Amino acid sequence: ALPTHIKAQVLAEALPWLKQLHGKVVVVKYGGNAMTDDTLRRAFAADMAFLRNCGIHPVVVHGGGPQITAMLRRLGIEGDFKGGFRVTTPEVLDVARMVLFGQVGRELVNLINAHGPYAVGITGEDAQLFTAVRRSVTVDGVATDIGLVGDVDQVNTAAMLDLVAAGRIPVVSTLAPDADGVVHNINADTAAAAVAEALGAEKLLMLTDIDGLYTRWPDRDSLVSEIDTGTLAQLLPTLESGMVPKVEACLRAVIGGVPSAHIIDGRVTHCVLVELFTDAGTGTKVVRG
Amino acid sequence: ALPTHIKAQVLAEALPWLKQLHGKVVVVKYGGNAMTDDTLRRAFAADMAFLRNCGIHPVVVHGGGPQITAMLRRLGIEGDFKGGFRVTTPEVLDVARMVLFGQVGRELVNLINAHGPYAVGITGEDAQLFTAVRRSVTVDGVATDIGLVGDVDQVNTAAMLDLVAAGRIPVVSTLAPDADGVVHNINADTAAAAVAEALGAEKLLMLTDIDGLYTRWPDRDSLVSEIDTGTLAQLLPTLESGMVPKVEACLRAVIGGVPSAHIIDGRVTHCVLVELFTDAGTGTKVVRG
Amino acid sequence: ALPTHIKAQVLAEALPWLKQLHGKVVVVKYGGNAMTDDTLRRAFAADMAFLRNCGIHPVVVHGGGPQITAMLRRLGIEGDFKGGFRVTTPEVLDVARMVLFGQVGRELVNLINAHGPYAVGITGEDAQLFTAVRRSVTVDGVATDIGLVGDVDQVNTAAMLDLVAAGRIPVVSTLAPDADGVVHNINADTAAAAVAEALGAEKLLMLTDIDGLYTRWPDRDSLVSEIDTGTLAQLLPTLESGMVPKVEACLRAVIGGVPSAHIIDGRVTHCVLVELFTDAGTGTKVVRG
Amino acid sequence: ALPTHIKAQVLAEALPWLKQLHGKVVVVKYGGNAMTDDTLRRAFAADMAFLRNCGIHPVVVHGGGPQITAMLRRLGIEGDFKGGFRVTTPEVLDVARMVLFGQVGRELVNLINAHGPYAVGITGEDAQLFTAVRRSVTVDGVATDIGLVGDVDQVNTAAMLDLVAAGRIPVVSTLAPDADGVVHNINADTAAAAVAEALGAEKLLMLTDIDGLYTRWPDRDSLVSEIDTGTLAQLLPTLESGMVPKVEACLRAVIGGVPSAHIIDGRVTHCVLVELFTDAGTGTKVVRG
Amino acid sequence: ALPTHIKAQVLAEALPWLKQLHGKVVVVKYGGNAMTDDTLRRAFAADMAFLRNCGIHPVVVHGGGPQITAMLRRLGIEGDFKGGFRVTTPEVLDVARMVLFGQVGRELVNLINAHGPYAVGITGEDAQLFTAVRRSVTVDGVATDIGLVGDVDQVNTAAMLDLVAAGRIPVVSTLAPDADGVVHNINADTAAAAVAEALGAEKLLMLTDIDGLYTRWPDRDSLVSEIDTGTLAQLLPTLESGMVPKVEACLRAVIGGVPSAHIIDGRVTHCVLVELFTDAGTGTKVVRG
Amino acid sequence: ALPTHIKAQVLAEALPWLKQLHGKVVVVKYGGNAMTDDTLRRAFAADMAFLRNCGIHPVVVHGGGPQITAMLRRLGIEGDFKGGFRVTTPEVLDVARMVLFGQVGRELVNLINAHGPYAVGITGEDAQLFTAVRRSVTVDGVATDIGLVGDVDQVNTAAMLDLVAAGRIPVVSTLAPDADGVVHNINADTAAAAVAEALGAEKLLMLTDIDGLYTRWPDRDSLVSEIDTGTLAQLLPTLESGMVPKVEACLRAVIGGVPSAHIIDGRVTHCVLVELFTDAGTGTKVVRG
Ligand SMILES: NC(=[NH2+])NCCC[C@H](N)C(=O)O
Ligand SMILES: NC(=[NH2+])NCCC[C@H](N)C(=O)O
Ligand SMILES: NC(=[NH2+])NCCC[C@H](N)C(=O)O
Ligand SMILES: NC(=[NH2+])NCCC[C@H](N)C(=O)O
Ligand SMILES: NC(=[NH2+])NCCC[C@H](N)C(=O)O
Ligand SMILES: NC(=[NH2+])NCCC[C@H](N)C(=O)O
Repeated sequence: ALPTHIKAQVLAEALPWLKQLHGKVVVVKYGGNAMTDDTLRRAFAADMAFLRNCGIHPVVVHGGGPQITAMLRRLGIEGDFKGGFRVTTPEVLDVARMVLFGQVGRELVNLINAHGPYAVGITGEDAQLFTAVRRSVTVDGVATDIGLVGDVDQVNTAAMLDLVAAGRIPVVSTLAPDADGVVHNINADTAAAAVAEALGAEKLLMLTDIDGLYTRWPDRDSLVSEIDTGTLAQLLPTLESGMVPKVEACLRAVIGGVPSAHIIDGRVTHCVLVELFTDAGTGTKVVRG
Repeated sequence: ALPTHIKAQVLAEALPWLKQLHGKVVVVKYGGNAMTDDTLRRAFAADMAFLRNCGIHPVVVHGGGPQITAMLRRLGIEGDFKGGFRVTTPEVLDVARMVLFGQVGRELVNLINAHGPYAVGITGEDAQLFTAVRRSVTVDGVATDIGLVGDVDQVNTAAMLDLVAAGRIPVVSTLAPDADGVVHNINADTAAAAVAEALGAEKLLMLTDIDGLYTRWPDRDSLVSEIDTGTLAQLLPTLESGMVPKVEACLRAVIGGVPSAHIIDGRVTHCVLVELFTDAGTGTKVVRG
Repeated sequence: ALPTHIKAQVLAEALPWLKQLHGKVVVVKYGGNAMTDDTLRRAFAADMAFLRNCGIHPVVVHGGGPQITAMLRRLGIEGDFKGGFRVTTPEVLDVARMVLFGQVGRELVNLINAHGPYAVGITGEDAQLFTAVRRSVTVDGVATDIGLVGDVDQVNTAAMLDLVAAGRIPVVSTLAPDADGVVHNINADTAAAAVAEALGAEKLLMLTDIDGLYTRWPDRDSLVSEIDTGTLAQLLPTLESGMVPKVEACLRAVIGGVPSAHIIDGRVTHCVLVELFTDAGTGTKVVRG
Repeated sequence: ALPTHIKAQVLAEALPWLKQLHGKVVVVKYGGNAMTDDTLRRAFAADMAFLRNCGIHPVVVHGGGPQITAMLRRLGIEGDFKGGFRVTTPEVLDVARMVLFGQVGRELVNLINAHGPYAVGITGEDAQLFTAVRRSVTVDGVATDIGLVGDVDQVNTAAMLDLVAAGRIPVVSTLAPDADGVVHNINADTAAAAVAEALGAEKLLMLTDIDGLYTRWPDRDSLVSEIDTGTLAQLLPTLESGMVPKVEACLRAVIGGVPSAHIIDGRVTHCVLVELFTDAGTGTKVVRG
Repeated sequence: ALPTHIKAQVLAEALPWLKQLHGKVVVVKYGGNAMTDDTLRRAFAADMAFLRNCGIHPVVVHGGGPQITAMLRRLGIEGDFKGGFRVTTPEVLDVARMVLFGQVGRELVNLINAHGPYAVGITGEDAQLFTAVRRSVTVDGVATDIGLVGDVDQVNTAAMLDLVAAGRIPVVSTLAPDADGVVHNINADTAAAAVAEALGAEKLLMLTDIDGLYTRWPDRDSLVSEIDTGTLAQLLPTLESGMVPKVEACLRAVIGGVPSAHIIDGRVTHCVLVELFTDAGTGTKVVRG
Repeated sequence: ALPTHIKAQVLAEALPWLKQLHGKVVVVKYGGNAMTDDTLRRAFAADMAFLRNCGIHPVVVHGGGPQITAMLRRLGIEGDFKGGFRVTTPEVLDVARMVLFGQVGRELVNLINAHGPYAVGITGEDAQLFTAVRRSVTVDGVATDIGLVGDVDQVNTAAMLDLVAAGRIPVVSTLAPDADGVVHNINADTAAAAVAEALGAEKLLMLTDIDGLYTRWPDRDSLVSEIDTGTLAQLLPTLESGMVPKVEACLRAVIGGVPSAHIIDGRVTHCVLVELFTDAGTGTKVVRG
C-alpha cells in the first residue's frame, strides 16, 4: 500500500552511496543473530547478492564461537581455561577449523548461492591467502599463552583481489598458517578489520546484536549515530565487555585507511542494505577525526 | 519520518530487477515533461547516473519537435505542410539537426554530467553509428513524400556497444546519413525501438505524459499495467493519435527480441527508478505473448 | 652412489611424457595409504608441486570414508544400514561434509602449500562448480534409496578451468548441491572420472593399495600393465569388490574421451612421478580399444 | 603527363616524415577558406583520412566566428560590444554552441566520413573531456569581462587518447564547462594549442589565409619558412592583428613541449599533405630555440 | 624546382591505395637488379620501411640463383645437370642455404634495418614456419628428379602473422624441411605466390628486369598495363622463358584469392612506391576475370 | 633393469630445481663435442625441448671457430695473423657470418625442431636485437687491432624476451652491427655471458670438453664442484689457456647478477639435464661470494 512517490524517494536516496561504493570492496563481519534466525540469514545472503549486482565487491568474514563450543561438547573434549579463555590445543584447533570451514562457512556459501554462482569459501590456508602470528592474551594483567590463536599477519592482497575481480564473494573462515605452516584460529572481528585494511576497502561493516554504540551504557541518551576515531578511542576504556572488540576493530580499520566503519544492528532485517543505501543507516558510523 | 523496516522493504524489492539488468543495455526514450520541468529533468539525469553506478548500461534517445518548431519560427522559415506534416527541406533539416544535437542533447549531457564523466552526445553521423532510409507518410491514405525524414536503416552495433563498454552513456540525437551521405531526421520513438533491438537491450523505456495505456480511452477502468504483444497489436487500430507511436515502438521492439518494453509516466519524479526497481512500476509493461 | 649416466637416462626418459602433458589437465584420485602414511602423503604433495612446476595442471579429488565413519562414532550418531550402505541422513551429510572439506581436504591443502601458494579447497557448492543428482544403489538386485548420495550431474567447466589457469591446484571434496540446492555426498572415484571427462583431462590417475589390475585374482600371472576398454569391460563382471569402482571410473573416463586412465600403486613413494614420467609406470594403464 | 621518376621522388621524400609521425598525435586547427571553398574543404577532409590510413592520429579543432555572427543576426539578437568584443551572454553562448557543434562541426564530420567511419564530434561537455576557465580581455589596457568566454583549463588526456586509440578522429567544437558546470566558448586557436600540449602531440598545424609568417609586413622579403621560439617571441609585439593569435598559439605549444608548430597556407589545396610530407612545406615551421 | 601543387597532386593520389592497404599484408618478391645496383637496393629497403610506417605489413621473399652458382664455383663443387637444371645434392643444398640465408638475406636485413628495428630473417626451418614437398621437373617432356628442390607444402599462417603483428618485416630465404625434416630449396617465385595466398595478402609484387608484360614479344605495342587471369592464362603457353615463372606465380596467387598481383620494373628506382601509390603503376597488374 | 624406487628418487630430486627454474631464462653456451658427435648433439637438442616442456626458457648461444677456418681454407682465402689471431677482414666477416648463421645455427635449429616448432635463428642484425662494439686484443702486452671483432654492446632485452615469451628458443649466432651498421663477429663465450646478464637469466651454462674446473692443473685433486666468484677471480691468472674464457664469462655473468654459472662436461650425454636437475651436477657451479 506504499505510494509510488515514497518508493521513488527511498530509491533515489541510494544514489550518492552507489556512486561511492561502485567498484569498491566492502568487508562485512557476519555474526550473531543475523546468522541464527532464518529470516535474518536469508536476507543477509540476499544483500550480498544485491551488492554484487550493483558492481560492488563484498567480502564476508564470519565467526562461530558458540558452534565450536557446541561441537567440542558433543565430542567430549574436556577444555582447559585460563581466565575466560579456552586453550586452543592442536585438537581444539582441528575442531574449530572443521566447524568454521566445514559447517558455518558452508551454510553461508549455500545461502548466497541460491542467488547465483557467487560465493566461495576460503581460509588463510588456501593459496596462502593470509598468515597468522601467535598472540598472547592478558589474564589478570599478565600476558598469557592460550594455544593456537593468533592475529592476521600478512595478506595476499593481489590474490584476494583477483578472486573478487573474478566476480566471486569470498566467504572467509579465519584460520591461517603461521610462518612454519602451523594453523591458528583468529578472532573474526580482528580479522575483518585486518582484511579491510589490507584490501583497501571503502567500508567495514560489523553486525552486532544492539542498535548501535552507547557511549555511557545503560543511558539511552548516550546512543550515537556517528563518531570519529579520536572521540571513540577516548571512550574505549569506558565501554562494556561486548562492544570492546567491535570498537577496537572499527578503530584499527579507519585509522588504517578504511574511510568508514559501521557497527550495525544485525537484528534488523536487511541491515546491510539499510546501512549502505540510506542516509540515516541503522547503527554507528565511524570515520577519521 | 519513514521507518527503517519500510526503507528495507523498498530496497530489498529491487534485488530481482538488479539481477536481471546487471551488465545489460536499457534504451530510454526521453521526452515530454520529464524534459521540460526542472525537477523532473534533474531526476531523470540522476537516474541515468544511478543505472551506471549499478553496472547497468543506459542509452538515451531524445526528440525535440516543439524546440524545432520554436527555432524555425524565430528564424522566419516558412513551412510547407502536407496533411499534418512539415516538409523537411534541406534548410529545415539543418535547423532540426542544430536544435536537436546542438541544444536539446547538450542540456541532457550536461545534466547527466553533473554526476560524473558519463554522457556523450552522438548522432548517426558520428563514426557512421547508424544510417537512415527515406520514408513516406500516408496522407489521406496515399503515400506522401515530406522531405528528409527517415527510419533507422542499419546500426553499427559493435561501435555502439564499444562506447557503452567504455562506461559512457550515449545521448542520441536522431539524425543519420542515408547511403549517399544525405542526413535525415528520424522520429525519436521509432529510432529508440530500432536501437533497442539492434543493441540487444534488456528493456526499452518510453516516457509519456500519461499514467499508462488505456485500452478504451477515456474509460478509467481500461488502464492496464501489463499486456502482451498479441493483445496489444489487436488494439492498436483502436488507440488514440498520441499513444499510437509509443505503442508501435513497444510492439516492434518486443517482437524484435527485447524482453520487455515500458510506457511509463514521465510526470512521476524518478519514474525510471520506479519502473525498473519496483514490482508494480508506474505505467504499462509490454512482453511477448 | 648412483652413476651420472644413469641419472641422465632416467631424466631423459621423461621427455615424451612432459611433451604430452605440458599445459594439460591431470585429475588425480587421492586415497588409501598415500593419504595415511606420512612419507607417502608428503611425497604425493611434492608431486603435485612437481606437476605445477612443469606447466602441468593437476586437479586432486579425494575421499575419506574411514574418517567419516570415525567421526560419526565419536559423535554417537547411530547409523542405519541397507545392505552394505549407510543411509546418508541430513545429519550424516553434515558430518561427511565437515570431515571431508574441513579436515581431510585441509590436510592436503596444507601439505601441498608447503611448496608454494598452489592448493585451494573446493566443493561443488563453491561458485556452483558442479551439481549432484540423487542416486539409488542396488541391494539384493532392487534399486534402493540410501539418502543424500549422488553422482556428479553438471560441471562448471569454464569456472574450473579458470581456477586452474590462475595457477591453482584445486583440491576437491566431493559434495555438491542438487538442482534444489540440497547438498549430496558423491563417491570420490565416480566424481574423479566425471571431472576428468568434463575438464578434457589428458590423464586420470587413481591411487589404489595394490600393484595394479589382476584380471584373474589371485593368479599372480594375471597382472597386466596395459589394457584397452573393450578387453577391460568384458572382465568387469569378473573382478573383485575392491577393484570394481576403480575400473568403472577408468572405463567411463576413457570412453568419455580422456586419452588414458591409470590405476597405480599408492604404496609406492612418488607413484605419481613414476606413472607419468617413466615408460613402465607402476600399475595399469587403460586406453581406448 | 607526369614522369614516373618524378612521382617516385615526391613519394620517397615523405619517408622521414612518415617515420616521425607514425603512431603520433597531430592537432590541426581548421578554419578560414579551407573551410569555405568546397574544393579546399573536401581536400582537407581527405587529408584527415590520409593521416588515419598511415597510422597517424589527427585531432581537428575548429572555429566558426563568422557563422556565429550570421546566426545571431538571423535571430535578431542585439549584441553588446566592449572594444572589439561581443559580450557572450547566456543567450549568445547557446547560439554559439548550437552553431559550432550543431552545424559547423557537423559539416566536417560528414565530409571526413565520406571516407570511412572516422570522425566523431565532441566538446568539452562530453565525458568531461576538458574544462574551461573564465578569461578577461584587455580593452584600452584594462582587464574587461566579456561574458562566458574562457581558456582551456584541464584536459581529460586519458579519455581523449582512448578515443584516438579507438581509431576515431575527434572533431572538436571548443565549448566546455567551468568548475561549476557553466559552459563557456573558447577561442579555437588557443584551444588547439592547449589540446596539442595536453595530448603530447608531435605537431600542431594552424591553417591561415596567407603564405606564411612575414616578420616585417608588408615587406615581401620578410617571409620566413622556419623560425625558433626565441626569435619569434621577440617579434610578436611587432606582428599584425591577424597573425598574433596564430603566433601565440604556436609559441605556447612548442614551449609547452610540442616538437613543432606550423602556420600553413589554407588556400593551398591539400596543404596538410604538403606541410607534413614534403621537406619544404607550405608556410612557417616553428621549433624550440 | 617542383611546384607545390604538383607535390600535392602526387601525394593526394596515394589516398585510395593507402586505404586499400592499411593493415594488410603485401608479399614482395625481391630479385634481379633491384638487388644488385646499390641505388636500387637502398631504395627498395627504404620502401619496406615506408610500408611499415604507413601501417602496412610487407613480407619479402628473395632468391639468389647467381650468388649460389658463384659460391659453388669458388668451392670447386662440380655440378651435374639434367636439361638446364643443376641437381641439388645434399652438398649443393648446404651451399644454397648458407648463401641464401647467410649472405643474401643478411644484406637485405641490414639495409632495411638502417631505418629501424624491422627486418628479421627466416626460412621454413625456423619455428616450422613452412614445409616443402619434393618436386620433379619436366626434361624433354618426361618428369625428372633433380635433387632436394621442392614447392611450399604448408604454411604456419598463424605464426607468420604473429611475427608481422609484432611489427617485423620477415625477410624470407626459401628453404624448408619436408615431412621427414630434410631441407629443400624452393624456387623463390613459386614460394612468394604460396606465401601470399597463405597469408591472405592484399597484393603480391614481383620485381623483374623489364617494363612489364609483353603479350607478343618483341612487339612493342603488345605491352599491357592490366590483364585478368582468364586472358593471361591463355597467353602463358605463348610467353618467353623468362616471364613464364613470374606469370605462373601471378596466376596462382590471384586465382588463390590474392586481389591483385603485379609484375613491376625493378630497374625503376622506388618501383614499389610507384606501383602501390600511383594510379598508373610501373608494370602489369593482374586481377581475377 | 632399473628398480622403480630408484627411478622415483632421481625424478623426485629434480623438484627444487624445477621450482627454481620455472618461468626463468637459462642461457646455454653450446660448443665443442656436444656439437660434433651425433649422439651428444641429438641429446642436447632434446634437452632444449625438455626445458621448454617444463615451462623453462632456454636461449642457446653457439660458436663455430673450426667450421669458419675450414670454410676459409676451402675458399682459398689467405689469412693474416697477429699473435694467435686471424684478422677479420670484411671478407673474413662475410664467411664467418655465412658459416655461423647459414650452416652451424641451421643444424641446431633443425635438430631442436624435430621436437616441435621451437627454435628460431637470430643474430644481432635481426630486429636490432643486439649491437657490437669493436675490441682490441693484447698481443705481446700491447693492444692490437684484428679487424671486425667485438663485444656485445647493448641488448634489445624487451624484443629478446618477447620472442622467448612467444614460446620460441632463440638460437643465437653471434654477429651484430656496430653503431654505424658494420657487422662484427663476437666471441661466443663472452656473448653468452652478456646475453645472460641482459636477460636476467637464472643460470648460465657453458659446455666444455673437461669434467670441470681444475684449480691447479694437472693435479687431479684440484677439481672443484662449487666455487664462489671471489675465490675464482684469484685463480684466473693461474688457469690454463683453454679455461680462461669460460671462467671470465662465468665471473662476469654472476657478478653481473646471474645467480649461478656452470662449466659442465659436454662429453656427458644429456649434460644439461644432469647439471640442472640433479643435486651433484656434472661440472663446476659458480655463485657469488
Ligand atoms: N550509522 C549511520 N549513521 N550510518 C549512516 C550511513 C551512511 C551511508 N549509507 C554510508 O554507508 O556511509
Ligand atoms: N508497468 C509495470 N507493471 N511495470 C512493472 C515493472 C517490473 C520490473 N521492475 C521491470 O522492470 O520489468
Ligand atoms: N601402467 C603403465 N604401464 N603405465 C605406463 C605409463 C606411461 C606414461 N608415463 C603415461 O603417463 O602414460
Ligand atoms: N614551413 C615549413 N618549412 N615546413 C617544413 C615541414 C617539414 C616536415 N614535413 C614537417 O612536417 O615538419
Ligand atoms: N601496372 C599497373 N597498372 N599498376 C596499377 C597499380 C594501381 C594501384 N596502385 C595498385 O596497387 O593496385
Ligand atoms: N657442478 C655442480 N656442483 N652443479 C650442481 C648443480 C645444482 C643444481 N642442479 C643447479 O642447477 O644449480
